[PDB]
Amino acid sequence: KVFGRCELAAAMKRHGLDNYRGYSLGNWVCAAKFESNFNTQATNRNTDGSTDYGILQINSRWWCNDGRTPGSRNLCNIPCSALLSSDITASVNCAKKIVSDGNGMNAWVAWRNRCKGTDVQAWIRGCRL
Amino acid sequence: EEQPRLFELLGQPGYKATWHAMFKGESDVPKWVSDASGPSSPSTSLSLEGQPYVLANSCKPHDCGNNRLLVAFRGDKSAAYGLQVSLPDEPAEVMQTPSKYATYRWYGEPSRQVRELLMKQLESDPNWK
Repeated sequence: KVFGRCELAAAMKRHGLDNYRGYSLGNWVCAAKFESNFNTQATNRNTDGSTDYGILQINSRWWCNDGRTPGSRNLCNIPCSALLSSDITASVNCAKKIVSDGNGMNAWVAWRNRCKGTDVQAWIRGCRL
Repeated sequence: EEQPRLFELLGQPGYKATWHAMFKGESDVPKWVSDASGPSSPSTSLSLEGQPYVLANSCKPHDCGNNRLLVAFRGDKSAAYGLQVSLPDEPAEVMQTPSKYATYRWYGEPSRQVRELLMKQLESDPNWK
Protein backbone atom coordinates (compact mmCIF):
# COMPACT_ATOMS: atom_id res chain seq x y z
CA LYS A 1 0.00 0.00 0.00
CA VAL A 2 1.26 3.47 -0.92
CA PHE A 3 -0.25 5.97 1.51
CA GLY A 4 -1.42 9.43 0.57
CA ARG A 5 0.56 12.07 2.47
CA CYS A 6 -2.31 13.30 4.63
CA GLU A 7 -3.72 9.78 4.91
CA LEU A 8 -0.49 8.60 6.56
CA ALA A 9 -0.19 11.68 8.77
CA ALA A 10 -3.68 10.91 10.10
CA ALA A 11 -2.90 7.22 10.65
CA MET A 12 0.31 8.01 12.54
CA LYS A 13 -1.60 10.50 14.68
CA ARG A 14 -4.23 7.90 15.54
CA HIS A 15 -1.39 5.58 16.60
CA GLY A 16 0.03 8.21 18.94
CA LEU A 17 3.15 9.21 17.02
CA ASP A 18 2.39 12.92 17.17
CA ASN A 19 4.84 14.42 19.68
CA TYR A 20 6.06 10.95 20.67
CA ARG A 21 9.46 11.30 22.37
CA GLY A 22 9.30 15.00 21.59
CA TYR A 23 8.94 14.45 17.84
CA SER A 24 6.16 16.23 15.96
CA LEU A 25 4.05 14.35 13.40
CA GLY A 26 5.83 16.13 10.54
CA ASN A 27 9.11 14.41 11.41
CA TRP A 28 7.58 10.96 10.92
CA VAL A 29 5.96 11.79 7.58
CA CYS A 30 9.19 13.31 6.27
CA ALA A 31 11.20 10.25 7.26
CA ALA A 32 8.75 7.87 5.58
CA LYS A 33 8.83 9.79 2.31
CA PHE A 34 12.62 9.69 1.95
CA GLU A 35 12.86 6.12 3.20
CA SER A 36 10.07 4.41 1.24
CA ASN A 37 7.86 6.98 -0.55
CA PHE A 38 5.11 5.85 1.87
CA ASN A 39 5.15 2.28 0.50
CA THR A 40 4.28 -0.33 3.17
CA GLN A 41 5.49 -3.20 0.98
CA ALA A 42 8.90 -1.85 0.03
CA THR A 43 12.00 -3.82 1.06
CA ASN A 44 15.63 -2.87 0.47
CA ARG A 45 18.82 -4.96 0.65
CA ASN A 46 20.89 -2.49 2.67
CA THR A 47 24.61 -1.68 2.65
CA ASP A 48 25.07 -3.65 5.87
CA GLY A 49 23.96 -6.94 4.39
CA SER A 50 20.49 -7.11 5.92
CA THR A 51 17.05 -6.02 4.73
CA ASP A 52 14.99 -2.90 5.46
CA TYR A 53 11.22 -3.37 5.74
CA GLY A 54 8.12 -1.22 5.34
CA ILE A 55 7.30 2.48 5.35
CA LEU A 56 10.13 3.26 7.77
CA GLN A 57 12.62 0.77 6.32
CA ILE A 58 13.33 -1.05 9.60
CA ASN A 59 16.24 -3.53 9.31
CA SER A 60 16.29 -7.27 9.96
CA ARG A 61 19.68 -7.24 11.68
CA TRP A 62 18.53 -5.45 14.82
CA TRP A 63 14.79 -4.84 14.87
CA CYS A 64 12.71 -7.56 13.21
CA ASN A 65 13.29 -11.19 12.31
CA ASP A 66 13.16 -12.48 8.73
CA GLY A 67 15.09 -15.69 9.39
CA ARG A 68 17.70 -14.78 6.76
CA THR A 69 19.95 -12.42 8.70
CA PRO A 70 22.82 -13.88 10.78
CA GLY A 71 23.05 -12.56 14.34
CA SER A 72 19.55 -11.04 14.19
CA ARG A 73 18.55 -9.54 17.56
CA ASN A 74 14.85 -8.94 16.80
CA LEU A 75 14.68 -6.05 19.26
CA CYS A 76 11.10 -5.28 18.26
CA ASN A 77 10.15 -8.91 18.89
CA ILE A 78 8.26 -9.24 15.60
CA PRO A 79 8.59 -10.88 12.18
CA CYS A 80 9.67 -8.44 9.49
CA SER A 81 6.66 -9.49 7.42
CA ALA A 82 4.43 -7.71 9.97
CA LEU A 83 6.16 -4.51 8.86
CA LEU A 84 4.77 -4.94 5.33
CA SER A 85 1.08 -4.82 6.32
CA SER A 86 -1.38 -2.22 5.01
CA ASP A 87 -2.08 -1.65 8.72
CA ILE A 88 0.86 0.37 10.08
CA THR A 89 0.35 -0.71 13.71
CA ALA A 90 3.35 -3.04 13.79
CA SER A 91 5.61 -0.50 12.06
CA VAL A 92 4.60 2.25 14.49
CA ASN A 93 5.08 0.03 17.55
CA CYS A 94 8.58 -0.93 16.41
CA ALA A 95 9.37 2.67 15.45
CA LYS A 96 8.46 3.72 19.01
CA LYS A 97 11.01 1.22 20.31
CA ILE A 98 13.66 2.48 17.91
CA VAL A 99 13.15 6.15 18.79
CA SER A 100 13.21 5.27 22.51
CA ASP A 101 16.45 3.30 22.21
CA GLY A 102 18.52 6.34 23.18
CA ASN A 103 19.29 8.26 19.99
CA GLY A 104 15.87 9.62 19.05
CA MET A 105 15.12 9.75 15.32
CA ASN A 106 18.84 9.94 14.52
CA ALA A 107 18.48 6.16 14.17
CA TRP A 108 17.17 6.94 10.70
CA VAL A 109 20.10 8.37 8.76
CA ALA A 110 17.63 9.66 6.16
CA TRP A 111 15.81 11.70 8.80
CA ARG A 112 19.07 12.93 10.31
CA ASN A 113 20.45 14.07 6.95
CA ARG A 114 17.23 15.14 5.21
CA CYS A 115 14.52 16.05 7.74
CA LYS A 116 16.25 17.13 10.94
CA GLY A 117 16.40 20.91 11.22
CA THR A 118 13.96 21.58 8.37
CA ASP A 119 10.37 22.87 8.32
CA VAL A 120 8.89 19.43 9.03
CA GLN A 121 5.42 20.88 9.65
CA ALA A 122 5.38 21.36 5.87
CA TRP A 123 4.60 17.64 5.55
CA ILE A 124 1.25 17.97 7.33
CA ARG A 125 0.50 21.62 6.50
CA GLY A 126 -2.79 21.49 4.60
CA CYS A 127 -4.09 18.17 5.91
CA ARG A 128 -6.47 19.78 8.40
CA LEU A 129 -6.04 17.02 10.99
CA GLU B 1 3.05 -15.10 -1.72
CA GLU B 2 3.92 -11.66 -3.12
CA GLN B 3 4.90 -11.07 -6.75
CA PRO B 4 8.67 -10.88 -7.18
CA ARG B 5 10.39 -7.58 -6.44
CA LEU B 6 12.99 -6.10 -8.80
CA PHE B 7 16.06 -7.92 -7.45
CA GLU B 8 14.23 -11.24 -7.48
CA LEU B 9 13.23 -10.84 -11.13
CA LEU B 10 16.85 -10.04 -11.98
CA GLY B 11 17.77 -13.39 -10.45
CA GLN B 12 16.43 -15.13 -13.54
CA PRO B 13 18.78 -15.27 -16.57
CA GLY B 14 16.07 -14.10 -18.96
CA TYR B 15 15.21 -10.89 -17.12
CA LYS B 16 18.81 -10.18 -16.14
CA ALA B 17 19.65 -10.25 -19.85
CA THR B 18 16.87 -7.92 -21.01
CA TRP B 19 17.84 -5.70 -18.08
CA HIS B 20 21.49 -5.47 -19.11
CA ALA B 21 20.59 -4.81 -22.76
CA MET B 22 18.31 -2.00 -21.64
CA PHE B 23 21.33 0.12 -20.72
CA LYS B 24 23.15 -0.51 -23.99
CA GLY B 25 23.51 3.00 -25.38
CA GLU B 26 22.65 5.32 -22.48
CA SER B 27 25.47 7.06 -20.64
CA ASP B 28 25.87 8.50 -17.15
CA VAL B 29 23.51 5.89 -15.72
CA PRO B 30 23.08 6.50 -11.96
CA LYS B 31 24.71 3.86 -9.81
CA TRP B 32 21.53 3.05 -7.86
CA VAL B 33 19.75 2.48 -11.18
CA SER B 34 22.56 0.43 -12.69
CA ASP B 35 22.81 -1.90 -9.70
CA ALA B 36 19.04 -2.05 -9.18
CA SER B 37 19.50 -0.81 -5.62
CA GLY B 38 16.93 0.53 -3.18
CA PRO B 39 13.40 -0.16 -1.85
CA SER B 40 11.15 -2.23 -4.09
CA SER B 41 7.59 -3.50 -3.67
CA PRO B 42 6.08 -6.56 -5.43
CA SER B 43 5.80 -6.28 -9.21
CA THR B 44 2.51 -6.23 -11.10
CA SER B 45 1.23 -7.83 -14.31
CA LEU B 46 -0.35 -6.01 -17.24
CA SER B 47 -1.02 -6.44 -20.97
CA LEU B 48 -0.47 -3.92 -23.76
CA GLU B 49 -1.65 -4.45 -27.34
CA GLY B 50 -1.93 -8.17 -26.61
CA GLN B 51 1.52 -8.46 -25.04
CA PRO B 52 2.11 -9.39 -21.38
CA TYR B 53 4.41 -7.18 -19.30
CA VAL B 54 5.72 -7.31 -15.73
CA LEU B 55 6.08 -3.91 -14.05
CA ALA B 56 8.75 -3.54 -11.38
CA ASN B 57 9.78 -0.57 -9.26
CA SER B 58 12.71 0.69 -7.22
CA CYS B 59 13.90 3.97 -5.77
CA LYS B 60 17.14 5.49 -4.49
CA PRO B 61 18.09 4.36 -0.97
CA HIS B 62 17.10 7.00 1.59
CA ASP B 63 15.91 9.38 -1.14
CA CYS B 64 13.04 7.22 -2.42
CA GLY B 65 10.40 9.87 -3.00
CA ASN B 66 12.54 12.11 -5.19
CA ASN B 67 14.33 9.32 -7.10
CA ARG B 68 12.27 6.49 -8.58
CA LEU B 69 12.63 3.87 -11.31
CA LEU B 70 9.78 2.04 -13.04
CA VAL B 71 10.64 -0.89 -15.29
CA ALA B 72 8.44 -2.66 -17.81
CA PHE B 73 9.73 -6.16 -18.59
CA ARG B 74 8.28 -7.78 -21.70
CA GLY B 75 6.71 -11.09 -20.68
CA ASP B 76 8.41 -12.99 -23.50
CA LYS B 77 11.67 -11.68 -22.04
CA SER B 78 12.36 -10.06 -25.41
CA ALA B 79 13.20 -6.64 -23.98
CA ALA B 80 12.85 -4.28 -21.01
CA TYR B 81 12.14 -0.55 -20.72
CA GLY B 82 12.64 1.93 -17.92
CA LEU B 83 11.56 5.33 -16.66
CA GLN B 84 13.63 7.21 -14.08
CA VAL B 85 11.83 10.06 -12.33
CA SER B 86 13.67 12.84 -10.53
CA LEU B 87 12.11 15.43 -8.22
CA PRO B 88 13.82 18.43 -6.55
CA ASP B 89 14.22 18.63 -2.76
CA GLU B 90 11.81 21.59 -2.57
CA PRO B 91 9.17 20.25 -0.13
CA ALA B 92 6.81 23.15 -0.88
CA GLU B 93 4.96 23.32 -4.19
CA VAL B 94 6.76 20.19 -5.37
CA MET B 95 4.78 18.31 -2.74
CA GLN B 96 1.52 19.32 -4.44
CA THR B 97 2.56 19.70 -8.09
CA PRO B 98 5.17 16.93 -8.62
CA SER B 99 4.70 16.66 -12.39
CA LYS B 100 5.52 20.36 -12.67
CA TYR B 101 9.07 19.92 -11.34
CA ALA B 102 9.77 16.33 -12.37
CA THR B 103 12.56 15.28 -14.73
CA TYR B 104 12.20 12.05 -16.72
CA ARG B 105 14.81 9.78 -18.29
CA TRP B 106 13.95 6.82 -20.52
CA TYR B 107 15.84 3.55 -20.95
CA GLY B 108 15.53 0.96 -23.72
CA GLU B 109 14.02 3.23 -26.39
CA PRO B 110 10.38 2.56 -25.37
CA SER B 111 7.62 3.10 -27.94
CA ARG B 112 5.00 5.80 -27.40
CA GLN B 113 2.69 3.07 -26.09
CA VAL B 114 5.22 1.75 -23.56
CA ARG B 115 5.97 5.32 -22.49
CA GLU B 116 2.26 5.86 -21.85
CA LEU B 117 2.19 2.65 -19.83
CA LEU B 118 5.08 3.69 -17.61
CA MET B 119 3.81 7.24 -17.09
CA LYS B 120 0.41 5.88 -16.12
CA GLN B 121 2.07 3.67 -13.51
CA LEU B 122 3.97 6.62 -12.07
CA GLU B 123 0.75 8.63 -11.99
CA SER B 124 -0.96 5.88 -9.99
CA ASP B 125 0.95 7.20 -6.96
CA PRO B 126 -1.70 8.70 -4.61
CA ASN B 127 0.56 11.72 -4.16
CA TRP B 128 1.21 12.43 -7.81
CA LYS B 129 -0.85 15.57 -8.42
